[PDB]
Amino acid sequence: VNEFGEVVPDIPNFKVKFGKIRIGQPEFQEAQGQRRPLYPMDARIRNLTYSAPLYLEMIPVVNGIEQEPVEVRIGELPIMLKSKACRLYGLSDEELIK
Amino acid sequence: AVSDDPRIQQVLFDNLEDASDISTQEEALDYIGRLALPGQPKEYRLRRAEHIIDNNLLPHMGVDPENRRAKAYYLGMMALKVLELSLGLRGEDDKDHYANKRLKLAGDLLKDLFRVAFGQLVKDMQYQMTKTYQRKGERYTFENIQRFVRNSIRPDVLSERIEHALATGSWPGGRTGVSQLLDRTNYMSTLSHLR
Amino acid sequence: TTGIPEREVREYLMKMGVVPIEERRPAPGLYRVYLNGVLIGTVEDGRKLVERIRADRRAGKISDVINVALYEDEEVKEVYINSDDGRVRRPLIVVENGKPKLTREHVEGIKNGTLTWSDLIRMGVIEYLDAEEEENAYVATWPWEV
Amino acid sequence: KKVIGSIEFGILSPQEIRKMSAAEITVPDTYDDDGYPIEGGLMDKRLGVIDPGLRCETCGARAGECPGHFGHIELARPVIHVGFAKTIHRVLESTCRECGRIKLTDEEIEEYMQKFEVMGDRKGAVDKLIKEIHKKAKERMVCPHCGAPQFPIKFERPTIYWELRKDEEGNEYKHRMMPSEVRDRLEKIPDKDLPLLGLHPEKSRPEWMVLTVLPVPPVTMRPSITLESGIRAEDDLTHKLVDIIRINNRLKSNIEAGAPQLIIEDLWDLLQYHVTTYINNETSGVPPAKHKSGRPLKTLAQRLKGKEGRFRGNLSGKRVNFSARTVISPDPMISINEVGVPLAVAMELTVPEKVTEFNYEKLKQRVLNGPEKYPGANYVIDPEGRRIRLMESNRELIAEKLDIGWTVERHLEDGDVVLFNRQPSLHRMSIMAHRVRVMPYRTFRLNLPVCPPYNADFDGDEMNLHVPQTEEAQAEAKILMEVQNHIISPRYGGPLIAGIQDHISGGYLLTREGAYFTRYEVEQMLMFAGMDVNELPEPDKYENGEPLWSGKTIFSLLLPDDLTIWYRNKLCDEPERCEALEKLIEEKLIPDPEEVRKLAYDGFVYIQNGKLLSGAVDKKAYGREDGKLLDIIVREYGVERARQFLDQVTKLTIWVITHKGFTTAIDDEDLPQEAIDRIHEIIREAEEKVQRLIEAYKRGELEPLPGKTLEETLESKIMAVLAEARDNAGKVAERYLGMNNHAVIMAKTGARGKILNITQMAAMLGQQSIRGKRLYRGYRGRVLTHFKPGDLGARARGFVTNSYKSGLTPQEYFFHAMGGREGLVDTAVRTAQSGYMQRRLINALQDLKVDYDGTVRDPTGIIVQFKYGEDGVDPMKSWQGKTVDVDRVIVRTLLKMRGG
Amino acid sequence: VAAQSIGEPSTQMTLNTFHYAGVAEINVTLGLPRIIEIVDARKNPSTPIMTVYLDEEHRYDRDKA
DNA sequence: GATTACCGA
DNA sequence: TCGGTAATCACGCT
Ligand SMILES: [Mg+2]
Ligand SMILES: [Zn+2]
Ligand SMILES: [Zn+2]
Repeated sequence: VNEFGEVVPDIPNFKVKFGKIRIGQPEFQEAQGQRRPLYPMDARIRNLTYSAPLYLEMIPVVNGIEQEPVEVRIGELPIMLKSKACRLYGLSDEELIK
Repeated sequence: AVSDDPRIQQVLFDNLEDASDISTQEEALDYIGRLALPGQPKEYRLRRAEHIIDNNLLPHMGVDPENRRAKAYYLGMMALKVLELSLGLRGEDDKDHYANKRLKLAGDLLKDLFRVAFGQLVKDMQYQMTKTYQRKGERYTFENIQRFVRNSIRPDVLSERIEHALATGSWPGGRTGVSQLLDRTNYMSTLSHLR
Repeated sequence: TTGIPEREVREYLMKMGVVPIEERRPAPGLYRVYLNGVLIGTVEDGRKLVERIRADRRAGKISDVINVALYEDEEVKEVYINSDDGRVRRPLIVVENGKPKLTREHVEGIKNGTLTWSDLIRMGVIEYLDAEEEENAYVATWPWEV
Repeated sequence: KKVIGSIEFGILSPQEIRKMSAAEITVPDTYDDDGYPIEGGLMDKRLGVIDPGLRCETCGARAGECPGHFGHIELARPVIHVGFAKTIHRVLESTCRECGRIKLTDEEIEEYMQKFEVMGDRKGAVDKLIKEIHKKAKERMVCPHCGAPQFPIKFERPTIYWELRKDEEGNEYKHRMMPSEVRDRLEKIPDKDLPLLGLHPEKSRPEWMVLTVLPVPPVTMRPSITLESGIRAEDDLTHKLVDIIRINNRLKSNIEAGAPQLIIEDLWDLLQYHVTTYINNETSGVPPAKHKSGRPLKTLAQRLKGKEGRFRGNLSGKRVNFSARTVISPDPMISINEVGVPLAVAMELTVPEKVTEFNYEKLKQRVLNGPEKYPGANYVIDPEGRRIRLMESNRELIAEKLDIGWTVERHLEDGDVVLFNRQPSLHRMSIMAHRVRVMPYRTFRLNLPVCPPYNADFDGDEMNLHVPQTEEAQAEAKILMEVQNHIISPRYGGPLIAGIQDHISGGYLLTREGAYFTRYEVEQMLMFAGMDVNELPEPDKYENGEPLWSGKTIFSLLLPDDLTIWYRNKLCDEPERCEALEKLIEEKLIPDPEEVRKLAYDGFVYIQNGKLLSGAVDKKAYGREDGKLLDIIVREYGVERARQFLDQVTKLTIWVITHKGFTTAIDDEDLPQEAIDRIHEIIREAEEKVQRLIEAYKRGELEPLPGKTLEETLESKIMAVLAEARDNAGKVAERYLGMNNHAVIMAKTGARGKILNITQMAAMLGQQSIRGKRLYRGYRGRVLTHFKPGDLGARARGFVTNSYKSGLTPQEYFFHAMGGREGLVDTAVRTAQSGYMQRRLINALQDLKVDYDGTVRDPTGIIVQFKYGEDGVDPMKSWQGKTVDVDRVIVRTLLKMRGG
Repeated sequence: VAAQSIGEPSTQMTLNTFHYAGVAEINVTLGLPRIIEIVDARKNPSTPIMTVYLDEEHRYDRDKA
């Protein structure tokens, strides 16, 4: 992300500087929106994509002056089972049965 | 810049003097403009050869014309290694030996798939900012950026490109078959497909 | 191999006797220390520098992904350092002057719950070779014939 | 009821496309949308029906049996066709512009008229003649009729043309040629100049090569595939034709109203580009027009072609009916020319039967019985043609008076000829008409001696049968293709369908000296091996212990009564004791079978009058390669006799190998201690000779050969020492362990064995090389990192020294995987080069017959070989290349006459 | 049946004893790659070896041969 | 990606 | 000599 930085639009007033990224815990919202955590056995049994949201805040540069950063989610990102970011990391033997 | 060994050095005088009295300095940049297209381009002559050398000759050193001082030394060093082989001073380096054969895997491949899909999202950001400045003009000053930023994204462009390239295994570089579904019969064979 | 930041390695070798690119001629100066394919710096004695880094790695000061190879041709001399992120390595046990290092007194410790592989590579008895450092080795096969 | 005489090709005139076509297409649209799918353009504008809607060009024509029809496109501007464009350039640089002549004098016209009819037969000779006319018209710029009006030079590659014209004084501007400028030149050629080119005045006019009107293919050649349930995937040809009409449409409006003059020529080239992919997508210099998902479009030239196109994919190789495909599994109880068929496949395949007058009592029962009980029928047929399927709710009203002339389809029975197939179909013989026998399970069964023609084994393979049906193609299958006609092969004369693994090594246990069977075991085995003899097992030849027979005379009941053959076979270990037998036989043609013949050996087979006096049967009487006791029984006693010699031998021989035991345990490889120490003195001094030969090269005692270099002489000498060492140790083990365990019986006679891999199991394993070099790939001067570098020793450069019994140490095992992967690569590499090399030779040579007067002729009547194959004997029935075999004839005919 | 009986034996062309025990004849590409070089014309062919026989005066004399 | 060979200055 | 371009590379089955 820090490769790109500022590029354009054509208007001299608005500019966008790129901030930081956080990755949330794996969750999923259906229609009639409601966000609940996924559990990988549920995502191989009704054809979903076990994924995590990609939040990225941006810096609006107004004439030089930076004043308000807003965090916007850009998309999703698939996530590997029993990695450090999924819900199975460091999780004991009697809990994987659950 | 190349070498100081005299036996290497006398070979360079043969390659210099045979063709140095054809083309002088700073004109082979123009000669690529003779080669890439003809019939007095002038504006296409100089300018396209500046785009060829700075974007095809060794991009791992830089993209600026400042960086040409480093690229002259790097490519000068490889021409050494050809010319003690004409005499015979080392041996051939074999491309099977595991000192030089690395493995790009799921950490490094997935960054290449993120780069293309995120770079195309930035181009989609610019289309929704320039095509919104005029259709509505001016609105509430601090609530401009609360609606210029959040409305000019349309998030689903990113995630489909991530999934569809890996749910088929045909990546936009040209690679085919990089995602093969996990062969699942007999536990010795799920594990052997992970190795 | 996982990866490591490259720039910290440049500072660490420069004070240990690396004579940089600002001064080098180089040839024929008994020289050409590389770093991940890039040529940086020069040192005078080949046998001194390739043994010096290996003694520091088998103490615990520098990080554990560093491996030095030497090339000893009759007319050509290179010192290779590798600090990239995608190599394939292999574990061996260091032997030293005829005796296998860290015999039984540590081996009951692995059998007990005291220490482990995280402790043996810090204590300096296990070594991960590349294909390139493995050129300099000469490996036995059994504890009988050493 | 006519037949096709000849097919004549040409080019469609644009006049002829208008008369063929039924509609003009101007609307780039398919359905638009979800109700009334009728438009004015590319779909059914009276053009072709592919849906179940009956609307066509007034002719009914439901989707079954509706041939599509052709449309046309009035292209507003002329367009160069792609495939002719290479040959339009040959026309343009060989004609005098502005008048239309040929740039030749009348002298060369009158000379080269006569050369057409002289070389008026062969294609290759007249194709070379048309280049020299192209050659002579090229090197002229002054025509004899127009005073040299500054002829320009054409140019090409791929489609854009140019000219080198002068304007001011000596200018060289390249005026790009337009297709309207080209086609005006082509119409000025008179029709009489066309024989001087490669053209024809009634079938190929040159101005018809420029497409003024593009025809539209019908709907039935461009189907509409439905994706899930209601979404229709548009065909690749349909998708490009829609986009052609939208680049035309504007162009009509562009030149009728628009006047910027620049985009027109720019639009002009888009038309060219867009139809060029439509003819052939994979041309050069053209970016492939992709589908908007990532697939290139397979247009007309890829539908016709492309290794799965429509000459090999669908026309000359087709998918068939009435077949099956399952696995195979042995049984040695059916005859040589039968086959098992499962009863599930037998009840889903049918032949037609056509009840005449004498099977009418039979086929009343086959149709009354339903399609459930195994003698049953499926489909009855009246003489009109309305078939009546039997399954539904009654068969009694069809099992009435069956009305002679009908055709009933019933299941396969015991006797109906089927075929069989292996699929890799290498040689002539892997399809052979069998004679169905029906048994309940799910595998095709197959008699063991018929498995060197198919080249099969029984580790889960797949064989496919397919029933022939019509009464001409079925009586052809039975006479010309049954198994017993194919007992010898056309490649070498020797027998092919013969005995295998147990049939050889069982026959050695029957004819050993000391094979004395008792009374119960003789009498039991003559019942099992087919034969029918009365109460004559007689006469209890050696009653010394008890009244029991010998082993020779049980084998001497299968032979005909006047054989006389004598030959020496593989088991001969003492050549001197054969001599004595040979000498006596040759001088006294018929001695008495009792007295002198009990001086016999066990390696000299001698049979007279159907009585084996002396011998021992091994793989010289059967076998996939030459066995001269099945060979001499097909040239003397028909064929139908030799199918019951091989049917009774096989069941007799597997009997004795069953009830005598033929195990092979782990002690068969075992050597006592002092024999093992004999081996180690060979391996030590052969290693000492290697260590000495390294020192000779290293200090300058080279001893060079003149041809090779010092490294290549060294490798030569070293390998010879290593090779010889392994054969010298192979002779020690082979000499020691006797020929009385059941692991060398399998190796001397020959049934899956050698005498190499039984001394590669209690001795060395030799060296371990890779395509002639010894193992050298690895690190910088050392193969594994367990060896000090700069070493050429035996132990250190690929040479194992432990058996497959005494354990391989870890350098030897990793040296052994290197030599093993060289063997597996050369299976899959060599198979693909031999497969393509066969397609070259079949397709070039499949035309040649033999006429009645003995002449091999091609299809044009050119004689290829007089008096077929240096006249005239078939190599399938010749003996070992030669002809009539006087030598055998003399001995055979004399013996019978003299013997009496 | 001419094209099938020449195309069957080339598929069973497995490995042989590539370590032949001769000296004079050298590297003449035995096996399946010879059969393609004789069928396809190929003006070039790799490893030409022309056998030379001698007359009545250079037949038995060792050094004169 | 490798063999050829035909075609082109 | 000498450089250039296409056109070619098992059988069946999921
Ligand atoms: Mg098989
Ligand atoms: Zn119709
Ligand atoms: Zn003229």
